[PDB]
Amino acid sequence: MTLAKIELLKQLLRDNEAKTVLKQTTVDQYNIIRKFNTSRIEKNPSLRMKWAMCSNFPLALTKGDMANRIPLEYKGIQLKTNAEDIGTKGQMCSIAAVTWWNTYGPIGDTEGFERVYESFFLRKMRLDNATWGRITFGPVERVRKRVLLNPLTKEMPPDEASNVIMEILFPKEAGIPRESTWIHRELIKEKREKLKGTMITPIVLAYMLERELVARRRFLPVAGATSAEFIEMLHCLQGENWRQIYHPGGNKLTESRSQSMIVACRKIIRRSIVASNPLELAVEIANKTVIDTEPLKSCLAAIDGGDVACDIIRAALGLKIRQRQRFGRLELKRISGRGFKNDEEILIGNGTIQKIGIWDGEEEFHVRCGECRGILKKSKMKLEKLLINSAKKEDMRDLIILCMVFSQDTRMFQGVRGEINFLNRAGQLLSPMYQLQRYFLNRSNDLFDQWGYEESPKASELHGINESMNASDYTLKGVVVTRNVKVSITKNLSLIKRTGEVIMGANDVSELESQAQLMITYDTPKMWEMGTTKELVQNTYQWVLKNLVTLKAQFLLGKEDMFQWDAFEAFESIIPQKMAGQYSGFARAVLKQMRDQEVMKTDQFIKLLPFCFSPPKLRSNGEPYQFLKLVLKGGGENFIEVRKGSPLFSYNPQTEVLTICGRMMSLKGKIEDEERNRSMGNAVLAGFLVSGKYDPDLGDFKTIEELEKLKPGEKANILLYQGKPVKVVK
Amino acid sequence: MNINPYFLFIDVPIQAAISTTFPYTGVPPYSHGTGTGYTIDTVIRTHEYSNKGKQYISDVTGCTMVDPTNGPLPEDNEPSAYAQLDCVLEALDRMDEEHPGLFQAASQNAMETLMVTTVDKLTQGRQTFDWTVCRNQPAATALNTTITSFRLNDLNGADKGGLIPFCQDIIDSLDRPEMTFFSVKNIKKKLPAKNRKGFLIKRIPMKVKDKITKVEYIKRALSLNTMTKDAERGKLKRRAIATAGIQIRGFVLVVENLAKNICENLEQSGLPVGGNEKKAKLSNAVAKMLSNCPPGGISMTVTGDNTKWNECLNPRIFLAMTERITRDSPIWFRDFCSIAPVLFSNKIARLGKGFMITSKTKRLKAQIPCPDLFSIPLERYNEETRAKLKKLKPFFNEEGTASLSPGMMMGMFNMLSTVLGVAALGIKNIGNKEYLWDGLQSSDDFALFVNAKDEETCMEGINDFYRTCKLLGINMSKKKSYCNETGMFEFTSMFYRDGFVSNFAMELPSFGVAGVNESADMAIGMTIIKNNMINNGMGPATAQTAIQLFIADYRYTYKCHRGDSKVEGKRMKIIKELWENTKGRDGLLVADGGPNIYNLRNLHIPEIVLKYNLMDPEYKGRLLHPQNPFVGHLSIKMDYDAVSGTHSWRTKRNRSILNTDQRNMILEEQCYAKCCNLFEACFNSASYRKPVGQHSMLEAMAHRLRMDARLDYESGRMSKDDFEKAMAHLGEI
Amino acid sequence: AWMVQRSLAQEHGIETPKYLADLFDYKTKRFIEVGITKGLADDYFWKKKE
Amino acid sequence: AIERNLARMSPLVSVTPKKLTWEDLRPIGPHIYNHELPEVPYNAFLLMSDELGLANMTEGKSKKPKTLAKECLEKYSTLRDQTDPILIMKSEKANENFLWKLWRDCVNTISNEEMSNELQKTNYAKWATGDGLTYQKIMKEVAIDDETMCQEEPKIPNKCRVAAWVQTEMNLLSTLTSKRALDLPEIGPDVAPVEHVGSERRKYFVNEINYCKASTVMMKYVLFHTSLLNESNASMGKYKVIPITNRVVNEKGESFDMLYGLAVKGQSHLRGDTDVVTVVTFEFSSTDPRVDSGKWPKYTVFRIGSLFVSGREKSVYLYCRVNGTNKIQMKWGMEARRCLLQSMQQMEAIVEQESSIQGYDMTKACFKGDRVNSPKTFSIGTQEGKLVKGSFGKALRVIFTKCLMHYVFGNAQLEGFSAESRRLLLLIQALKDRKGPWVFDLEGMYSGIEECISNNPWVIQSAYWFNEWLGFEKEGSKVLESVDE
RNA sequence: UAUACCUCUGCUUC
RNA sequence: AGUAGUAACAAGAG
Repeated sequence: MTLAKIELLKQLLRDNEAKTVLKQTTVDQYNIIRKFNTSRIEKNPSLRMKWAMCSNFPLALTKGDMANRIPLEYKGIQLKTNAEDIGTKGQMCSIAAVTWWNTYGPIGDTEGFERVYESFFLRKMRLDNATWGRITFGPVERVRKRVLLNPLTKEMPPDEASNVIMEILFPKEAGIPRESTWIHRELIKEKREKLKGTMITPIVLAYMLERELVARRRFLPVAGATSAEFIEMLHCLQGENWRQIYHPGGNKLTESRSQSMIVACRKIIRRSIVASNPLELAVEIANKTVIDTEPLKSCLAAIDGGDVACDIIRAALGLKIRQRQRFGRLELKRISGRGFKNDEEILIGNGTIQKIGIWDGEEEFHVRCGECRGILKKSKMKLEKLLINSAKKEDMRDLIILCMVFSQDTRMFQGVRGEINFLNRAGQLLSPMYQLQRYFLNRSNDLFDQWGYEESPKASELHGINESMNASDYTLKGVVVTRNVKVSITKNLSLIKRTGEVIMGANDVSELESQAQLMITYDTPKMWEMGTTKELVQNTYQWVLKNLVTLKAQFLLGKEDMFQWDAFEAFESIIPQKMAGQYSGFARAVLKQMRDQEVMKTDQFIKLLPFCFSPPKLRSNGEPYQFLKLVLKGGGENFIEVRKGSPLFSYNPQTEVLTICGRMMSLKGKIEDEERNRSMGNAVLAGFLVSGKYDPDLGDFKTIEELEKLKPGEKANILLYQGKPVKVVK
Repeated sequence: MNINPYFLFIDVPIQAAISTTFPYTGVPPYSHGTGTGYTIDTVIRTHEYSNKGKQYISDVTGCTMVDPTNGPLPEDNEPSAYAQLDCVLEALDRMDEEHPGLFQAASQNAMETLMVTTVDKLTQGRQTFDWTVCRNQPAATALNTTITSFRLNDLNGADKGGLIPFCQDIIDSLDRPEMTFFSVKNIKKKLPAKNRKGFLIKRIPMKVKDKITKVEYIKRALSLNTMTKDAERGKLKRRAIATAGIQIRGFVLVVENLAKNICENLEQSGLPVGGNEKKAKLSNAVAKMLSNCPPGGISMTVTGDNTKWNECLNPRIFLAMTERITRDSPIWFRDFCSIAPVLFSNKIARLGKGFMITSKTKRLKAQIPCPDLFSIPLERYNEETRAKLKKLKPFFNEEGTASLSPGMMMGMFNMLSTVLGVAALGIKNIGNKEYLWDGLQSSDDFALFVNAKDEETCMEGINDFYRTCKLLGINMSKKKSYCNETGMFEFTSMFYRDGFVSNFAMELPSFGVAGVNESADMAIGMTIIKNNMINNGMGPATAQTAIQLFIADYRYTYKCHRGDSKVEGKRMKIIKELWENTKGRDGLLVADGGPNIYNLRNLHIPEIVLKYNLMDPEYKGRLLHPQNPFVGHLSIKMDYDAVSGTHSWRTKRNRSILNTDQRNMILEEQCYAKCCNLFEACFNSASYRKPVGQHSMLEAMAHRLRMDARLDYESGRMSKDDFEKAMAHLGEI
Repeated sequence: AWMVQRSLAQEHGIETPKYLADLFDYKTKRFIEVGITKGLADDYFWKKKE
Repeated sequence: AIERNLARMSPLVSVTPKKLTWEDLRPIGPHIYNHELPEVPYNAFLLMSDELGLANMTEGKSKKPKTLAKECLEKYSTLRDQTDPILIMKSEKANENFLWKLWRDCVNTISNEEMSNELQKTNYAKWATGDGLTYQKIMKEVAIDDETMCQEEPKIPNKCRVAAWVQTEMNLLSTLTSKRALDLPEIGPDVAPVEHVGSERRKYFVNEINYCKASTVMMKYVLFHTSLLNESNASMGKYKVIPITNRVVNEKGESFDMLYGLAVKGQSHLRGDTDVVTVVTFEFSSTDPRVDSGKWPKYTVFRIGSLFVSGREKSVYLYCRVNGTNKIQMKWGMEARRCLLQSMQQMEAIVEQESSIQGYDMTKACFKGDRVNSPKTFSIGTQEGKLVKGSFGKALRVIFTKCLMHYVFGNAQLEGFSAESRRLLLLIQALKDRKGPWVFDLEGMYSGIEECISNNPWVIQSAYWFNEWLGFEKEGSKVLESVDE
């Protein structure tokens, strides 16, 4: 081919224009003169196409033999014309010409096509091999999060990916060697072998490669599943008001299980905590929870990960409990010692105060980072011993650094320079320790210098190393490189050991409620119970409205019989335990007001009745806690106003329409006659009634702190919702 | 019984059924003829809002300049452009104090970006004002002409590759006393022929050197083109939009990159936040303001919108903004960033085509160019234009352009202005009054939350915000903006009501056939449904309906109905044959009169990939023939997943150029195309990766081909004949 | 230069030098790095060897 | 600096806020009720409710349009043979002779035995098409010297008043028929439950629209524009006759081809997208224009026979009109099926929201009711000054119709009116929810809205409807105003 | 103016 | 005429 290129080059160089262009234009400017054309940007292609398709010869052919294999006409139909195209300088043709070519054109080589477009076919097998489940109608909280749209072969930054693609497709033109080549040599080898014999143009191969190397991460409304092979089917997985169980084919990652597992366990626990005999619920649910296809049993059994909740469940079903931790890249297992977190303020090296949770108590861990293994012995802000093995320098280093940071040593804390409050690329503030990790992983010289050194061990099997990860007589203070490489569970989900000591705290799991990775399923009646705030709220109030007929009747018969009902246990799992009782004691009183006295409000009854499950808590006086709004867990939106309506709960008396989390309900035909001019002051505060209307002489609208301190039989002004003054008495 | 579609709103609230208030099935309004009136309107109003400032004649251009900044404050609600520098600087200082490190970090990022930024970067600016021919051209061509022109004035910054030397050459070219540039003119030449008379006359084009004086060049370099905006929805009357030259692009890029790097880290800026993420920002920003003041705390939301947004904001402020933001940066970068505002501060506005005068008696019409605009009694113009032209005079130039010192053009410094808005949002309080405001900004559109104890205070907070914004040259629309108790609001056609509701109408026009080609438009068509199901709340039934409607539109547009159907047409006649011939009919694409196999679950799968196993070997062979002529030389806004097959074709070029004087550009184009097509054969990666080098484009090919020859010889591919021939050829080169 | 180096290395079938060499011997199939020192050569040699 | 400036700035600079009360919401467009103005005239491209389609039973498969119209006219020869014009009403600046000549030329041209659907470029055709009516371009040098030449004062839309034909169009287009017109193609087989739910939903949602009137009208517009665009580009310089065709299926399942009329394509050398092609419509009807003359000032109506419509005889009129369109509107015509999606989604949202509340597919419940629940009922419209409850399907069809009318009358007035009125809507919602909404310059909103009410039927009707609704809401407010207090 | 009942053009900007 | 609506087309060019 070279001879042809040179010949064409010589033939081209004859043209003085082309010669001057080739001589004057630079390799950079190639990028400019390539995009030079008479063409204009189509501002209305939707139209221009519909127009163009009604013309005789809208399409432009490429100049070549394959074009010449197309005839001018065919059975009367004009396929193409003699007139050339301005751009291609090839013949123009009608769309028919495509239909001809597809029917009677030359049969070309398609060998390799499947391997080239493998990325797409993997979707087709991920659908074809998939298995569908149940569809369920009911509310769905969608959280809008950045997610990976399609599953990749191996995620790289664009710069790193392009070089690999370059190594695969155009090895001679790759230029300066990068480390990437050595890291992905096997991938390169593979793709090179897979894409060898194909006849498809390289520019396509680079595109398909870039598609399966470079990541497409985008913000989407998600609920439950967040793995790529779920995201790619997201449109079918869920709606706002429905759910669809979907099990994609192909292999699934282990870490993807490890991710969901934790959320599942935490979510089981958070529910089972409020109900008496937590273990019973936890076991009942955990028995019948499913992660995509694997049961939680099989997962917890097979995977050696977990965190806190996982162990608690593991001990609830009956199996070993791997007390393993993860500090970024550092993986830990617990050998002995149970430390306790305490929030203190530390003045860090650079000269700034930082609120950090220091871990009190001695602890010993079996440690591993990448390829480097060891044993860690630490105490309150001190590395007592670090017994590691020899491995790759970066692993040894990062192991030692991650151990130094994890140990929260003052020698580490007092080794900071500049600033360590940088955000991530998206613009999110990292946590105090992970910031120090992210920092000292980069700038370690300050740490190593500030650490200090000492004599190495003179035992034959033991050795010491220095800052550059090399053997030395003067080792790092507390660092050593050696050559050698039953439990029960309480009713309240705390794990006890034979000696009576407790190792797992039920109140030691994270409250952070994150989105899972795989399909979290609850093969039981009442799935909702393990749901989000609003889901539970809505389902609860729905369950109330559904049984309002009896619930409103029994409230004139059974005293405290309703307040405790199966359905409300779930609801309570939303409420802050530090307020549940205070709320219940208030709601029960305000309800008992409407019961014992002749002032009912069905819309309120419905609103408060769920809050009365938790055992109540009154003040020292016997009076309950007064409230403007009852807050719930997560999201500043989630609260129930007492006087006014709220993002979760509001009532429209004009149409007698109750709004629950956006959904509409009709109370018409379930409201008493005298609720017309029935002010709300008679069900806003417990032990309060409306006397008259706003009397200026009483003064301002008295706040709760005042209202609670007012003596019985004393008038005061209260504001229900904006523009509704009321005069109330105790 | 009289039906009333509004009565639905008795049952379903307006946000819940907001989709029914958008007539996006209808036609959007297009412009007709000239936009000179609309441009002149903007020129008059822009000065109308600043005429109480400082008038002065620019000694450089000779133009009439108006300066409102640090001028007398307004005593009325008429759009004020009289911003106060100090207040802007304070508003900035607040932002820097609450966001320390960002100001310099963004500048460093933008600087380190700039340093790497090459010249070719400018080619992706779409329509650009070419100063050589004084017309809107493709950015690449407008750039190329500017480089080739610069080369004649001994300015070879582009040859280095980086943007900095080019920009240097740009600010340097202003100093040139006479700017020379190419202009093509034709020549007859007798080419030999077999034509009775043994010859033929073909008009060979040739380039001619043409000169412009310093001032006339500077005036063009400072000029902005104008045109009426078509298809603008939700508005009665039309309006004008502008287009910039090649000079200012490089300088704007950096400023917007800086403003982007800033905005990214702001929490009250809705830019460059994706529409999906804007909700993630907004709902949270609301959630914060909700649970902040429990005790009778009236949180009010204000649905904001600004008037004369572009026509009030002044470059002179943006200059100060750059000067402040670039505090810690070195001098050269400050000088670099300072330029674009300086240009926009002294910009000139072109007035489009002109005005068409006619006689109905004689049935005659004629366009009057902007130069000849005043070469006629003003009484011969209509009543409004007569009023406009009189007002235009003081800002009118001999060559038929309008001086326009103040104001910005539609869509220029979106980021940097959004920053100025956020800066307004950053104050939050004034005089320690019992309220606190926060909000989200997006160019001319903003949403303002205000928390306080009683609404009487909230309104005064809003009033304070208004009166504050006045000092920044930001003018709130009293007519279009409205306030309400927090819970529901509107922002950039996104409707919040205790949670953002869907607005399916907005995206409905996108459902139609896009107009790329048969291959792409399918993928696009399904992907749009797939996405709208996720984001915009489209149920499975409606989605499955859209799946049908799109195929309906697709088959009519591309005239490819079912092979079994009996719809007649040139293509259909062959489609039916293909239907009769093919065995695996379900393997046929819809474009080939095949059956639609798509449903909800496989929207995300390309049709070829779906049907591949169902195709016949000859059909897939023909359909995916590697060297088929229909697909051109490909080179690597939304992207789609599709397979390169015969349906992946490109249309003919617009031929109207053939019978105009721009024929040249066809030869000029193809002349490059040949060199690039060859250079791509020498360097296969050129299509994928941008080649780099300040050396000769020929040299690379020579060396590469020499090595190819040597290695092909020594390896044992080429024979001694071919090698000696190759080296003999190359030797001459 | 890199295209030449990589073409040679790939065509001959050997590892690509991580740095840019100066010459290449066709008979030996070996890249060559030339050094011009002022003082001693031995000093400049083993420094390159690193 | 900020505060020091704010101190010295004039008090006159303010936002002048005011809390919104219902009585402040004065009815929009006070002039649309004024009888001193002319009532808004029908200005669509084709007929909608008044349409009359000549039905021809076929196999149910595509044939050539000329052949179709030929066979249809062959079936209904009595009208086709009528060469005797009985003029009923005449558009002010029309020409009876030319139009009837054009009609006869169309009828005969289509009825003939040859392939071509081209019309001879006669004088009447040249008039109806508007041949050579473009002005001649000249040099600026000349025009500058010519003192008689002037800039034309622009034509501003006339100020029309309310007309009942719109109301009736709305009342009728939303009604059910026994005739399905949609051409919905096939889709892939169902596998996932979601697809089965969707498919099962479509049976309720789609058919409810397909059986209704507006569907046929829409399909007519679409299929017409589809061919008109093709002729406009394929045969630019040729005057061509195009039939107003629409295939239809009755409840028994028999494919009737419907011919509503014949149209004459003008000269279409369309360069710019906005460039106009003049199209002359001849459309069958059963409506006596003398009844509602104010509706048809743009039309010229003949009386060309009679038919046994609903058992009894009905007089067949021919509505003749000179019209015009362009590439944009033809394309947007071709993309008018979407009028479904906008109306179908909006209700499926309600079906889904309901299904959320009761945990199962509430479609059948919403439409027909079921064992547990009653059927969904909406406030559908007024009747002698009182509300009326319409079913889900009606509420759906009303929205579909509205969405169709959005296209059929879509222009800058509609855009501006919708956009600017949407605000006042939102405010009214804020009032309905008692969220104490404040306004800064209401006269601005109003002035912004009311300038968009000139001569667009749907706008002028929507204003009236808006005022009626706004009226009925204020009666509702009286319930809330005295709650608690 | 003539060729020109010819030729080119349908987003190609002056 | 008509389309249309603050200005255009109802062919343009050699």
